[PDB]
Amino acid sequence: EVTIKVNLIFADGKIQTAEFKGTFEEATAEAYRYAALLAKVNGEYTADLEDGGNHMNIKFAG
Amino acid sequence: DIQMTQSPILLSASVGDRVTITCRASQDVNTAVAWYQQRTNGSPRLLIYSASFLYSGVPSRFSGSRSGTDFTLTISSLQPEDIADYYCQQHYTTPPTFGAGTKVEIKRTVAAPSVFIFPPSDEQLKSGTASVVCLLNNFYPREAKVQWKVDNALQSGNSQESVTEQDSKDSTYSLSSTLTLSKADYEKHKVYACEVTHQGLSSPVTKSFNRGEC
Amino acid sequence: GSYNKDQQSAFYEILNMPNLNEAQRNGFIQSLKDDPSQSTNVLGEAKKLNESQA
Amino acid sequence: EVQLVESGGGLVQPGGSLRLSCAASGFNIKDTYIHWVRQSPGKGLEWVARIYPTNGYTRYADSVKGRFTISADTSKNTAYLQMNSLRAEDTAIYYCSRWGGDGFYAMDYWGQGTLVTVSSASTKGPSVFPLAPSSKSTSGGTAALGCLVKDYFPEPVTVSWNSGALTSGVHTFPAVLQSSGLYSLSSVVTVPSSSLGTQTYICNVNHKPSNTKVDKKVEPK
Repeated sequence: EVTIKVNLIFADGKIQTAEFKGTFEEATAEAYRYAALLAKVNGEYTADLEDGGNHMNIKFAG
Repeated sequence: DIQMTQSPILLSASVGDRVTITCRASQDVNTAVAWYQQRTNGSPRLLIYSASFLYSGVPSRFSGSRSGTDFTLTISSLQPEDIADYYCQQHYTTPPTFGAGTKVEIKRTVAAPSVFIFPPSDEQLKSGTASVVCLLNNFYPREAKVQWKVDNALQSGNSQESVTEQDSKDSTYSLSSTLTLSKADYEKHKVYACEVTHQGLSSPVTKSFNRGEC
Repeated sequence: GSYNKDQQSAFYEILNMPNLNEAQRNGFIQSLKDDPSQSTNVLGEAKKLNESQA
Repeated sequence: EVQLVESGGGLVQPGGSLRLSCAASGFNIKDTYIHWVRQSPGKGLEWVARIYPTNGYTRYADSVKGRFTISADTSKNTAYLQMNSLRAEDTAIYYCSRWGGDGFYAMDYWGQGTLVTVSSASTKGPSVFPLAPSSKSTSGGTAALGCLVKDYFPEPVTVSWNSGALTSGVHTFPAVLQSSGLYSLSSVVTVPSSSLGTQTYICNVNHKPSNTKVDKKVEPK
């Protein structure tokens, strides 16, 4: 079980953090799913991976 | 059976932020989903029922929605008292099942801890064990490194930490580290020191006493 | 209250189990009274516990 | 006012039996479903069983079927959970809740919960020691003091200060399991330095499982 740590960076500069747990592939999939969902309200997202995919910076366009 | 997959596991945001927690049913559950809040050492509290309906007395900053098998709980203006675990539950089929929970925590400004140390009591020393307590009070963020030294010797394996849940008003943490020795070992040494490293401190802080000093 | 001959049989089996202590024996009997629909399941668990304490 | 109160939790050996009660008031359980839901320490909620007292219909989680039975006495407005063949994994806070009350299709009321501990270890009351305030527990004109509640089993213990009159500035730490298998915790409180020696500070410790009730006065050395 790994923990993918995510920074959620919103258009107005507000920052939230989240953690997703599971197998690497499950946690990845959950992170991308959560991003897509938030993007509906917060604008198109872009996800930059760091640490071999174990950390993500997800920015929303607004 | 139907399973409810909750994401993320942990979400942290500032006071006033809008936060979104999700729950996914493994198959159609219509709108038969409720959301509960559980604060530390408390019973679950119903927030939302039938996907989108606000329970009486629950603040309007809580709302729920549904799209197919995807369910969302939104808190529109996060308050420090909102720190809790949040659980979804489906009642569409028996067994009714719960999501595994999402923990919500507050982000706030950095605060260095107040660091205090307590020698073993004379009463405890009457029997055969000595507990030395190091206290870190009202700090943020939670991360902190506490090391014990006895006559300048770094200790390992003989201390335990306990940390409070985030405070519902000021969003800080407190932490205790307890060093346990036998009375014989405690009486064999002189200087007991607790060293604390934390983001809010410009360099590590050592709090110390000599056994026998009043 | 009263019982049918099936319920009576279930009581009899648990009453006679030689490896249960009295707390367990009475606990299972109480379960039989509590929920007649669970008679078969309750008896099964009592048997398993009885066997494990042989 | 709707209320449910669970009781009957306690320490039991593996293989043992226990009976929980759920006393309802402010509504009639004849009009709702009653559920039992449990939570292992530090973990999530797990549904255990349900009854509709009006017709006696029951359902159970697969993991307790045959071992636990749910029932209700409408004349006492009370529901029960008989728990036999208990196992370590059954250790949990057990809550009862209602469902369908007032037409609400969710668990709108829950009890405070009752703790069930399944273990071969024996009951043991805590020793309570002062954490005296001193020159090493003071800064900025305020001072920390407390009580160390050490070597007890099972959970839980409660700590109050000055009989509940003192609540501001109190931190009662979550219990920690020591290597001995016994629990320990501290409760601390921060107070004005100027109050030390004029204001009395007493921690009230209660460990119901061992019938231990201690009121310890905490003073500068």
